[PDB]
Amino acid sequence: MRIAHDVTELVGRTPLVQLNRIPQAEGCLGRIVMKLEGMNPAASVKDRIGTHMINSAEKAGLINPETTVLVEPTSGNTGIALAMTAAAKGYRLILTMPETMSLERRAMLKAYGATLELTPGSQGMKGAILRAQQIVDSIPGAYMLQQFRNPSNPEIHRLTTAEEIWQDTEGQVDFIVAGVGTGGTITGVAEVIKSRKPSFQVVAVEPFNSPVISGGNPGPHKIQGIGAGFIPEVLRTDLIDEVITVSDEEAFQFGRRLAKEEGLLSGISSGANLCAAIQLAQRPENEGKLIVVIQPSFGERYLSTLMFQNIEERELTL
Amino acid sequence: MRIAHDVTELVGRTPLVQLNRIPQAEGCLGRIVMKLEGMNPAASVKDRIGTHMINSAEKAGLINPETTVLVEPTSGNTGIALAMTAAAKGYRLILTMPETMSLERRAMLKAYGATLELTPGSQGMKGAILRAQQIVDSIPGAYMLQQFRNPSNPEIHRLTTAEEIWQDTEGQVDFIVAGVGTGGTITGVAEVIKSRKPSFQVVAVEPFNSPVISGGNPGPHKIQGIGAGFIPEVLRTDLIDEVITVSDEEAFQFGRRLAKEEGLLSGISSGANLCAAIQLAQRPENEGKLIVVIQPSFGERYLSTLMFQNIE
Ligand SMILES: *Cc1c(COP(=O)(O)O)cnc(C)c1O
Ligand SMILES: *Cc1c(COP(=O)(O)O)cnc(C)c1O
Repeated sequence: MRIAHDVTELVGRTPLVQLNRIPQAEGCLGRIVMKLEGMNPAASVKDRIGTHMINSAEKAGLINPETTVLVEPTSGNTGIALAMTAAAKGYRLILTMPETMSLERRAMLKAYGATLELTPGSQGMKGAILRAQQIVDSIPGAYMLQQFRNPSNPEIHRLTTAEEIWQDTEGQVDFIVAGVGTGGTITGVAEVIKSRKPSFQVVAVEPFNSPVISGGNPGPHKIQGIGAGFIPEVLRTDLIDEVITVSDEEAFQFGRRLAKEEGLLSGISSGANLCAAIQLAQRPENEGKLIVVIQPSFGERYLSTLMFQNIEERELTL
Repeated sequence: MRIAHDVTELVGRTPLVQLNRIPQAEGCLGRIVMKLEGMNPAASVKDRIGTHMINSAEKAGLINPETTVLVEPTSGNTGIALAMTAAAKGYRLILTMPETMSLERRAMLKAYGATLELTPGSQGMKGAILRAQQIVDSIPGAYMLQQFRNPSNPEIHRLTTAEEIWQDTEGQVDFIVAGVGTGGTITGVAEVIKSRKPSFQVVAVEPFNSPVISGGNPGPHKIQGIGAGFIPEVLRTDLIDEVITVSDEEAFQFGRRLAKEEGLLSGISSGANLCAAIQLAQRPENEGKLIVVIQPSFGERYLSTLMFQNIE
């Protein structure tokens, strides 16, 4: 009988889909397909690390539902993934965040029964991290996921994401194009596929306004999900063949085009990923080559984010 | 290579998941599992009919993306599904709705590039239907999908939803519990499975203040997605064994419990479905029986619509 024990067994195994209009309109020579991480149970790639970081820590005997309080600073999708996972497996979870985070995302975390603690909006993610550290020190048995440093983050991408790409393309994949958040996705795929296919190339994506992997300064940008303004510990920097930078407006416009010309409602990072993949596919040396690009999230979350953001902007003017 | 041509090929094939806390805490004797329609590409059961109603019409040679303007009087998940399908297959799509529609669902429809035609609030759904008819009659080749009347609606559920339930339970399924919106889901499942297993039982769900299938009067309610205030043409009332009515607050509460106790963020109609399933599963005669419950949508959409009306 095909009945899952709980929702955490339903993450990953996401499909590939070809693009029928955008690459053609852009005169692409390479072949672009999208991996739909938006089709995870809670609609983002995170679901893979939300589940595995906890599974890994359980399997190692570090954590237990009856005793361990989970803690993590997070203003993005990892919080949602952890909240779902914790509710499914019976964990108490505390998430810390800046007050600036969308009300929609706060309601999402609370809906899953996560405990929220807000931190000053000016202190950014830095205040959230410091507060998260206190809470772990305050609670015996407590455990910090540390998504940017946790080895089980790239591990799950090695074990699942990479194998799905390898199998579904039957070894034909020539490129991965992936925006870097924690860097877990691109790293796991790079580690596995480069070891089987040395010709396989790895293309990282980051905001133009925060071009840190390219060697520039960190900065404010609007590509939610990528570009944390430092180089994450879990990122295998040695495996990256190229970084492409994408403006906020490019990322947004290609997101609009994915929705309207392909029927793929996606977050802004999907638009960033595609933008970079388009440039890559236009290069003559890449004709006939198979480019896998990640859609990190379904776009409905981002849409309500933009809606609440617009409401707040109009009431804060003058 | 295992690569879909487009997103419409990624619809359905949704998983079953067991519940580990709610039925146990309610002293259930039957076994409850949820079918997660929230895992469709645009996060609702609708994706099946949005795609298939268009697909069926193409194979009948009635429509073509190059010439056909699609039209439907809908504000809800069907609109979203049709908009995704139209965008994926290259169709122009016009959706009509009263001007009293939630901006989140309007925003979603525009995100997919659907054309929206708003109708007066005073006219309700009837005004949207009438305007949709006028648009159709005005445009040569234009085609209305008519979700409540279209036979391809129950068809897709016969061909996919029912087969997935049958196969995934290896024929062991004893009950389907599903709220009725168009009634396509419950009808398609009933038709196929009752044919294969006469003992199999069909339990419909409707709102307490609109108990129309039970034989009552249409009224207002908060269970989004079900209870349209009439019996749809596509619903096969003859195949239903029992109707359970659920209140707004019961549906909402069980929705909350799905989120917090199972990690299954679901719409309010999932809460209503589960509520009915719990009562069913508490009956001694149903001990050990396998109850399949529809989760019609992922709950992010509904949570979002709630918050915007808390500002409106
Ligand atoms: C996590 C995430 C990324 C990047 O994924 P990593 O594995 O963390 O590099 C991109 N976009 C969105 C929306 C995300 O949630
Ligand atoms: C469609 C829908 C239902 C009922 O499905 P039908 O097949 O139309 O009966 C229930 N809830 C929600 C949220 C829906 O979108």
